[PDB]
Amino acid sequence: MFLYNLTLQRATGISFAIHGNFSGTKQQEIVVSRGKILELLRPDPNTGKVHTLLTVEVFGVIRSLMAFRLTGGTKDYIVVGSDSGRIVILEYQPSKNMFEKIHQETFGKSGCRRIVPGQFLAVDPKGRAVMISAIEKQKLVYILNRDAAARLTISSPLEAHKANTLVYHVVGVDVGFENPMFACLEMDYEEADNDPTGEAAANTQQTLTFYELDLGLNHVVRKYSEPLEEHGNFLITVPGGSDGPSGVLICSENYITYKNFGDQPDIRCPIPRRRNDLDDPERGMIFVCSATHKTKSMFFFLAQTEQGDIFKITLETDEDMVTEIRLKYFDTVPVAAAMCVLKTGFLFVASEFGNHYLYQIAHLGDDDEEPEFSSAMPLEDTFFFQPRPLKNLVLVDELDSLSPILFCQIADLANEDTPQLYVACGRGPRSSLRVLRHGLEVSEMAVSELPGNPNAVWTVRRHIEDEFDAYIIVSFVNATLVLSIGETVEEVTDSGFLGTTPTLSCSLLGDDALVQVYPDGIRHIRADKRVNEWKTPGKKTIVKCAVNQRQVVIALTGGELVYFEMDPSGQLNEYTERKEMSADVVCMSLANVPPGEQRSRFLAVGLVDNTVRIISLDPSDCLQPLSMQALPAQPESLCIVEMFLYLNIGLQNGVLLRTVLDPVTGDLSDTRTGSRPVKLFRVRMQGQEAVLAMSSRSWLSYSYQSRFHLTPLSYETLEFASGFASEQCPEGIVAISTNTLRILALEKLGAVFNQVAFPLQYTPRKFVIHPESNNLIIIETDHNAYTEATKAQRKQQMAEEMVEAAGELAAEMAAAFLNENLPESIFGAPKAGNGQWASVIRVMNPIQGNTLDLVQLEQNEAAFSVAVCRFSNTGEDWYVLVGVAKDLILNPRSVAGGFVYTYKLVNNGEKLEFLHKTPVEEVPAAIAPFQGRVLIGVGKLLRVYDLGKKKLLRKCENKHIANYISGIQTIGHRVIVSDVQESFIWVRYKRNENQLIIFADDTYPRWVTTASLLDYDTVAGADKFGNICVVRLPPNTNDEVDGLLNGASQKAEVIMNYHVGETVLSLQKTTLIPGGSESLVYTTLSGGIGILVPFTSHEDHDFFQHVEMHLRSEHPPLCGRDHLSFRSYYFPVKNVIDGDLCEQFNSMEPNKQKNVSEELDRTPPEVSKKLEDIRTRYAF
Amino acid sequence: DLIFCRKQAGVAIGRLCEKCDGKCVICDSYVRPCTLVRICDECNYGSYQGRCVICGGPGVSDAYYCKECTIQEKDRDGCPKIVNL
Amino acid sequence: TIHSQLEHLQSKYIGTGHADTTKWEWLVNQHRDSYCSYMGHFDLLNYFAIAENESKARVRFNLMEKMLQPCGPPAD
Amino acid sequence: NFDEENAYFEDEEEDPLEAFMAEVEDQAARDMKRLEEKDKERKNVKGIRDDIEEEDDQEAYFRYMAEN
Ligand SMILES: CC[C@H](O)[C@@H](C)[C@H]1O[C@@H]1C[C@@](C)(O)/C=C/C=C(\C)[C@H]1OC(=O)C[C@H](O)CC[C@@](C)(O)[C@@H](OC(=O)N2CCN(C3CCCCCC3)CC2)/C=C/[C@@H]1C
Ligand SMILES: [Zn+2]
Ligand SMILES: [Zn+2]
Ligand SMILES: [Zn+2]
Repeated sequence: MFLYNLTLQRATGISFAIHGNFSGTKQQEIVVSRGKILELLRPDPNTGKVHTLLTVEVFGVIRSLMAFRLTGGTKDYIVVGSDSGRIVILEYQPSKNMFEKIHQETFGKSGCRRIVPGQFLAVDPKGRAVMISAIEKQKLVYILNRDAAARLTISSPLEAHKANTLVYHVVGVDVGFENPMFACLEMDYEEADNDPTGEAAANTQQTLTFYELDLGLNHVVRKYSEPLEEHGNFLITVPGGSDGPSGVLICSENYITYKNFGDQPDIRCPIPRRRNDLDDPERGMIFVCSATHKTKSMFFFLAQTEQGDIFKITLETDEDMVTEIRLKYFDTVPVAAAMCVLKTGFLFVASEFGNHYLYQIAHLGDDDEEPEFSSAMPLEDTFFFQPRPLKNLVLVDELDSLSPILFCQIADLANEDTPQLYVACGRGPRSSLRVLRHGLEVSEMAVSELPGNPNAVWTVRRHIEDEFDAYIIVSFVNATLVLSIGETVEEVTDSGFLGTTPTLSCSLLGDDALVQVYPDGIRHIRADKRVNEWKTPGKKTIVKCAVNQRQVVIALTGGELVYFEMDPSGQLNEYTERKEMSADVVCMSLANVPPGEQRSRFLAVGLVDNTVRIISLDPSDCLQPLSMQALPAQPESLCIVEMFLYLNIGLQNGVLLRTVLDPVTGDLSDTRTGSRPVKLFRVRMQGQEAVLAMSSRSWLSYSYQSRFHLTPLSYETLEFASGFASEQCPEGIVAISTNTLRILALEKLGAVFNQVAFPLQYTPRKFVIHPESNNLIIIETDHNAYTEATKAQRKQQMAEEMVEAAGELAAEMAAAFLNENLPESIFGAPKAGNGQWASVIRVMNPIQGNTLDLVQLEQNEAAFSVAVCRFSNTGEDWYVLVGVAKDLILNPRSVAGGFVYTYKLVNNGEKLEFLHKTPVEEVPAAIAPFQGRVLIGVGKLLRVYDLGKKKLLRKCENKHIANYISGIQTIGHRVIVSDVQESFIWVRYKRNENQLIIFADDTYPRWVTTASLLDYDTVAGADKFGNICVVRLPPNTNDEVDGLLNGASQKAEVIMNYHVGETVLSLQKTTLIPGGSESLVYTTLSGGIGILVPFTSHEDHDFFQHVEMHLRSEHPPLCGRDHLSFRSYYFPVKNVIDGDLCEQFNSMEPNKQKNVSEELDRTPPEVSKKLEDIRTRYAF
Repeated sequence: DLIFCRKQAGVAIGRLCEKCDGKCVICDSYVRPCTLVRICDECNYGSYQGRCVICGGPGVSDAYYCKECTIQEKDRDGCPKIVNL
Repeated sequence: TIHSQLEHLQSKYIGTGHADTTKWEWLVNQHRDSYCSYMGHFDLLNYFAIAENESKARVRFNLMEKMLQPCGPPAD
Repeated sequence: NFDEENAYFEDEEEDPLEAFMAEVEDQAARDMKRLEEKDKERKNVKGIRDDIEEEDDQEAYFRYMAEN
């Protein structure tokens, strides 16, 4: 078994984010880090849209990301520290649209290690030094310089090691062109390892250490070190030099401190709390991120707490000394991992989970009545504020993000033919269930169905500098109707066409000269009311034409090729030659003559002959055959298009061809994507050319900077369409359906999947599908959470206690505190308690989003497993079983017990009714229907359970599973068990002896997250550490059993090992496209979707193996990682080809593409076609 | 007294003499040179500027690690200059 | 003496052992580099922060605080 | 100091400052007198050089060989 890995949807979770002038111009861009992907974004200051410019797979783990600029430069660089032992410096090249590696410096071994630097990265604010640091003793400093050609030079590292030391955070300090300084939060643990009493562990303080780099003497020295009051998280650089003092802000638990070396005293400010908070009073408050905004007049900071409250921090200063810290409540947004404040007044919020946000900073300065807290204010007791809806910010853009994906099911729950992806994702009150579909989403523009026989509609404007169109002309079978956009579009008279017979061509001939072609001839119409008419000689009747604003070719009966032209005079002149051939045309196309040239030469001619003929039409060699190529079937239409020149060949079936424009075909690509004739029509996507192919389903074909995409749309069949433009929407489509006249639009910037979302209450854990009604039964559960009833009674308690505060009892804030509940999706849920849980069972319709039933559980009960099944001793009734833990503590782990609930699932799968509740002595983590009964994993125990009248009846039990059952899967005869730390146990159920016997196990420890059965002998598994494996039983395996490694007697073999780089939580074998092949689809915690597909021949496997081998050397990972070593992170790779490395061939430069291709004995286009073939065989 | 230096390596490139030209510094193999050798600053200074890392004669070409030593990440230790005490 | 230098460099690296290493030192070494590996890998921290319903900054700070004395104070 | 240009150029040969110098001389004399007196010095350590104050890996290896 040999597998090929493909990514269908990249990760969308953000870890780090930096901003700067990375292209060298005055506009600002953001560089975000996914787990293993680097990405450049640019928000538009005119519309507020965030566009993705570049995204690169780095094949490593990005751990720190900084931006810096040399003095006198206008371009920002990118410093990356990763899980390799290298520091890398990158530069964005706007003209090539790629990241160019400038420097690489190796300092240690690879991997996320304790003492090898790469976790912390600081840079001097003037850009002359950079510090890379590990969590332990090792720190390195590089000096950055510049030569006379203005290129960046790097020096050899300087060591600043210090044994038995832990680092919390490092930042560079802003000095005024003095010696560079770095600040560190450090802790010494030497004394704590020598005291058995445990008192040296306590009484141990953090220090704030300052490291000075002396460029004159070329060494790093410890200058200052001071113990702190309590332990603090990250540090903040205060802008110094000539704009501001030069110190640090230490963010801590419940406090924020300013500190500077010299004669400056320490200044502390406590963090304000929300008035009438519902969270556990024992919990403290920390800041989670920060954002600095420097202006040539002043500066301030933006810090956010764990509740999502952003405060605006300013600093009250003297000539050199700081006197006060002032805090003011700014706004409430979701908890972010990073915040970027952009010039032109934009705030970018990258959330830890879920969608990301871009805000417009609407209110500058602060003219408000809300109180401003200060460090000078005396308090014995803490500050209090009231959270409110957004006042300083306005929401401008929202970027979708599937992180974190927790459960997935691929299924056809609607009655389409293509399956949809049902994804339970999100955490807390921002969780949701999302339905993903492959295709584009058609936006509704206009609808007015008119009776008749519509055939075609153009959208031609009166002028060429016009952005407003002139008319739209829909032809009946008996007549036509031509309208204009007066914003109240209806019948129009002064158009000039007024066709009694249908209109088969409407073109903008001149600037305001229009060509009207119809079955009886052509009447050229002026700007003024004048018409010059050429009609048919006798009974020859045109059906097809080929228009262009400089030349018009027509087709009468018999292939009589008649070409016109309109020269700078502005009127008709027909050519002398009329070449006729054997048959009548069925297809032709004239390329849009560019403003650079005078006319179009190529004209593909498809006839009843079933051959494309290419013909010239310039006055030198006009209308004489050049090259002919037969067809596989009856063509309908073709079109020369761009986005470099191609043409497309539409058959009379639901299948397509393509040929690059040249005197000879150079490329070939056919996609089985119908049974209905393909109609090729002109449209404009992204403001440039594209072809809207139409079949039973309508597809859009568009390359995208060498990204070929044939994407369907979310609507049914049409028959004619073209671009549209109006004051209503200047860029759209005019599409025609049966008994319909539609205008449609497509506004999604290159997305493989369209999604709809339905909100939930808590973090979803697992859902099942009812087989009859196709309803979803979901369980949601959260830790540190209140139930609804507990929240209500806690709030009533707080009210009755605040009304008896022993004070005139004359003004009631309690009645105002009880009325309106602030929404938890915006302000967060009150996280209160350490062993407190909250769980819910929900029945949901997947077509709509409505909740059919909702069962709330008691306070400290936590649901972990759910199943829907039928019992043999009962009839055809359905039941729902929910496994629940009781008083679970996670660290140290402790649980009071467990329960199994049983419901009857009545009213056509819409209602749950409680039946009974069976106690168990441990957490039931897995429930699986099995042969008219049910298997339950109760902690370490595997049990069989039958349905009873008052509880569930234990029938069989095995007690030899190692640690903890996390999953159970059954194929008809056997049972597969997943252990939390061991990988897989095979069990057989003896039907007549009533015995569960272990007959096989594995030889590796695996932290299994999920498992999928591939056949009777093979299992696909996933891991907490980001690995996928396939395990198969040897053919020797004996099933009929009644240890050799302290285990089972027979072992299983590992036939596949792959490191993905992200934690997989869903695995499923399925077929994605209609008429395709089966693949293994997986899902990741960062929001990524990927497939593993098998090879069917040795030749494809060998070719792709050689491609991977040659691309491993000549196109190495960007951040210094070894590709083979990265995919062998925990186990060596076995029988997997990385198709994400292989598809990077299409993005190399032509010279290296030729060097790679000439070793495989092939050209780059052939390699590209071979790469596209395997992808389109399985996925989209 | 054949001991490696094992100090933090810098930007200086290691050199080999006419007798050691094809050799790997760590395992003394001659097959598939893969990674350019870096040396520390005290090994590259003054009279020590250009010298064989194996023996110490006048350098003529670049020193390399072999593919076998690169696979095992033996190029990630300190300066590989042979120093005698 | 190259072998002796290797025996001195292996001892230098933090986390290595020898014939007199006790259970406590071994276990605190693996706990400490487990916490560092959790801080490094982006999707393990995601898993923990979803499991215990906390912000990722809070989980990071908790791990750093646990770094000091994992497995309790030593014997005698 | 060598450049055929430097030799060419270096071949053709044939109140406020005073006040600044006086102030500098007074300050220097005071500092020299204070250091000579060594009467009031708290020896406030400016910056500790870790490399200078800590044995190197090679020194540690030599110490280990001497010990055994
Ligand atoms: C155990 C054998 C001994 O150690 C022995 C090599 C050595 O003790 C003797 C002393 C001495 C000086 O006479 C050694 C001679 C040296 C050789 C025979 C090597 O030849 C050279 O140095 C020539 C030159 O340096 C580079 C030639 C080169 C690249 O072919 C080198 O070998 C390689 O790198 N390979 C091995 C791998 N091989 C494959 C073939 C496909 C594409 C190229 C890379 C992979 C290509 C050639 C030399 C081989 C001899 C062992
Ligand atoms: Zn070697
Ligand atoms: Zn030599
Ligand atoms: Zn050295």
